[PDB]
Amino acid sequence: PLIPQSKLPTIFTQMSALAQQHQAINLSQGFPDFDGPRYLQERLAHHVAQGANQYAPMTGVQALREAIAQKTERLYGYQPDADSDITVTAGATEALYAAITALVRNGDEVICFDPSYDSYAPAIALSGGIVKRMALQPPHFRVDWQEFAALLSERTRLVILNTPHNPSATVWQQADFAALWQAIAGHEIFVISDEVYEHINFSQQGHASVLAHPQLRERAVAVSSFGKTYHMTGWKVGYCVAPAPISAEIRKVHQYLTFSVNTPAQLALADMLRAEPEHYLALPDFYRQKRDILVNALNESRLEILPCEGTYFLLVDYSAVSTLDDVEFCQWLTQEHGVAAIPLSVFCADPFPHKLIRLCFAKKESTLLAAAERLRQL
Amino acid sequence: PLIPQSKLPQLGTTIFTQMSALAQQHQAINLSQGFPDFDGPRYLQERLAHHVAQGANQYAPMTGVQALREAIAQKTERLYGYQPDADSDITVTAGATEALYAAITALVRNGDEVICFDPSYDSYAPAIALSGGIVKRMALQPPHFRVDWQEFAALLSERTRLVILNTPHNPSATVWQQADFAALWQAIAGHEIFVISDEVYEHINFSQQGHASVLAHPQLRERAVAVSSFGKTYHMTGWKVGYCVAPAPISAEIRKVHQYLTFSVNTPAQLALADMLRAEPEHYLALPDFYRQKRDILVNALNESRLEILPCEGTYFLLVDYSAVSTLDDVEFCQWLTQEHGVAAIPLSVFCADPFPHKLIRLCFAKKESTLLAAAERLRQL
Repeated sequence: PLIPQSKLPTIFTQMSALAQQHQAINLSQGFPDFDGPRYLQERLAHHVAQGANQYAPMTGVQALREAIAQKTERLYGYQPDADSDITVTAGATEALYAAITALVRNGDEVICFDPSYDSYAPAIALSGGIVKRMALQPPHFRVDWQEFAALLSERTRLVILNTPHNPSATVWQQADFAALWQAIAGHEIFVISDEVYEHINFSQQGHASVLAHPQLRERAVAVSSFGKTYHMTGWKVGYCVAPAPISAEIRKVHQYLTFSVNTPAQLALADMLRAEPEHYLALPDFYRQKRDILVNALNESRLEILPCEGTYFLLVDYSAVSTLDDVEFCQWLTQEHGVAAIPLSVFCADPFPHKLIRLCFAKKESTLLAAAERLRQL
Repeated sequence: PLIPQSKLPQLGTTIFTQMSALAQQHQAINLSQGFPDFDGPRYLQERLAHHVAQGANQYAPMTGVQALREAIAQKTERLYGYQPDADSDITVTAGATEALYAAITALVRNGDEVICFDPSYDSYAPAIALSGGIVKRMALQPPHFRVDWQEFAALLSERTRLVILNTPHNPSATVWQQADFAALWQAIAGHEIFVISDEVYEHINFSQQGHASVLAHPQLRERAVAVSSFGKTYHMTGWKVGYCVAPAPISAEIRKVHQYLTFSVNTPAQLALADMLRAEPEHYLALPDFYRQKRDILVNALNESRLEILPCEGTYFLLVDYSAVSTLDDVEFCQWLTQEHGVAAIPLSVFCADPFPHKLIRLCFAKKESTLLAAAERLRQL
C-alpha cells in the first residue's frame, strides 16, 4: 500500500449529527429545508422525456447563456455577449474553482476577506497562489480600504470578494466597489465577485454588483448559482459572467474539469428564466419575512443580533448568555436548548476573539418558529 | 483592457464541432460524435423525476449519495470479485471527466512525469499540465495497438509518478487483457507509481473473458484509481455522473480536490442511478451483445467495400483504414468523406500529439439501426 503525499495539508457534519442525536432545530446547514418551484422540476422532466440527454455544448446550452445575458441586461443595464462572456458550470463552486485556476499562477498573491466561505483558499493553493487575508471586524464587517491598500504588492493578481457576504450577512455598497476600483485601477489585478446571494439583499438601495461598475466589469468575473436562487442546491448549476478574454481562460480550465453541465437541467433553467423573469425581485421580501421571525424572537432574548443586510444567514452575539468559546457554545446550545448553529470561528483562518454564531433562516416557517421559541429561553 | 496570460497557450481543438457543422451542411450521416443518437433507459428517467418530486434536491454528501456508493460497491464486488469500502473507497463526481481531473490533480505535483498512451482521449494532457506535471507519451501502433513494454520501461524514471491507461481504449477500440495488467505490475512494482485506469467503457468489452479491470489485480488495486461513467453506460452523456474507486488513502486525496471543484453532484440524479443499479443490473451485463450487433452492421457492410476494418475489441468506436481508397491524409479524407459520400468520421491523427503516418479514421456505431444502415449503404460506394 502506497500512500499519496497530500497537496493540501468536519464541523458541518458534527452539528447535523449532534442536532440529530438531540433533536435540535437545524439552523446550521446553509441550504433550505423546503423545496424549489415545481415549474422548474416539471421542465427538467420534460426535457429528459424529449430526449435532450446527451452532451451539452462546453460553454453551456445556447438558450441558457442567452437567457442569462438578458437577465444580466435587465438587472445591471448592460448586455454581455452570450457566446463569449457567459459560461455555465456544475454549480457556482466549479465557476469559482475555474475562475481562480484560470487566473492564479505560481507565486501570485490573492487578497481575500475573513470570515470567508471555505472554497477559495484551497483553489488558490492548488494553483500555487499566496493568500493575503483581510480580517473584517464585527459588527459591521466593513472593508478597511486603508488596510486593503497596504496589502497590495507587485504580486497582487486577484481580489476575491463575496457579496452578499457568507457568513457575516453584510453587503458591499456601490461606494465599496468605487473604492475597490480606485485602489486597483493602476494595477494588473483581476476581481472575482461571488454573488450567489445576489437576489437576497434587503436594502432599498438594491444589490450592488461588480457588473454595475463599468471599469471593474472589464476585469472581473461575477459568479452566480441557480441552486441558491431556486432553492435547489443539489442541482449544482451556476455560471460566471466575464469579458471574452477572461471567460476564454475560464473555459479552457472548465472544459477539462467537467467539460459540460447537466443538459436537461440547463434547458429547464432556461425555461424558468424566460417564463418567470421578475421571480427574483420577490426573493428579498420572501427572505426578509423569514429573517424577522428570528430577529423578533432574539429581541426578547439575552442574545443580541447584528444587522443582516443580505444572504439568508444571521449573526448572533451570545456574550450576555455565556462565557464559552463559539465552537463549544454551539455544542452547548444544541445540547441544552435544541438549536444548532455554526460558530463563526470555522470561517476564520486566524483567531476570532468574539462570541458570534451563524444562523440560517432559509427554513420553513414551522422550523423558524420552533427555533424562535427555543432561542427565547436564553 | 486586462487580458489573462493563459496557463494553457495550448492552442486547443474544435475538430469535433467543425465535423458536425460540415455534416449538417451536407446532410451527412454523423459517425463522428462520440455519444448515442438514441435515448437512455426509461426507468432511469422515471426515477430521476421521482426523486425530484420527493424533494431530494438539496446538496448531496461530498463523497456522493450513500445509496449510490453502496450500489457501486456491491456492483464492483459482483463484477470483478472484490468489494471496495463504500464509505472510504468510492467517490461520485460530475462525470468521469471530473473524476479524471480530480485524480490527476490530487496525485501530480510540479515536475512529476505522467506516462500516457497515444492515440489518446484529449482530457488527460491538459489536467496534467495544470498541475505542472510532465507528459511522457507512448505511441501505440496499429493494427493491434499493443503496449511495447520495452519502450515503456525506457520511459520510466525517478520522476515518473503516474500511468494513465484507458481500457477499453478510445479511440483505438482495443482493450487491456489480464496479462497486460500483469505486465504493468511487473514494470512499476518497484517504483512510487500510481495508476489511473479510465474504464468508462467497461461495459462495452466484446471479449469472451470479458472486461479486465485494474480492480481485478490484487496488487495494482491498492495503488490505482478506476474511473467510471454512468453517462456512457446508460446512453445519456448529458447527465454527467461518474465516479472513481481507490484505496482509502488515495480516495482521501481525490476527495480533497473534488470537494472544492464541485463539492457535490446532482442529488436526484445520483439517487436515480442507484435505483437503476439495484433494479436492473442486467442493463450493463447485456451491453456487450447490445453493441456487438451495432458494430457488426458496419463490419459486414464494409466487408465488400474497399475500406478495411481493424479489430474492434471494445468501446462503441471502430477503426477504418482507407488506404485502398484514397491518398489523402486522414484530415482531408474525413472532409472529403463527409462532403462526397455523406458519412462523417474523425481522423485518428487528431488524437495524437506526434505525427501519425497512417490512413485511419474513427467511426462511432452508438447509433440507431436506421443511422447505421444508412451509413453502411454509403460506405458501400467506396
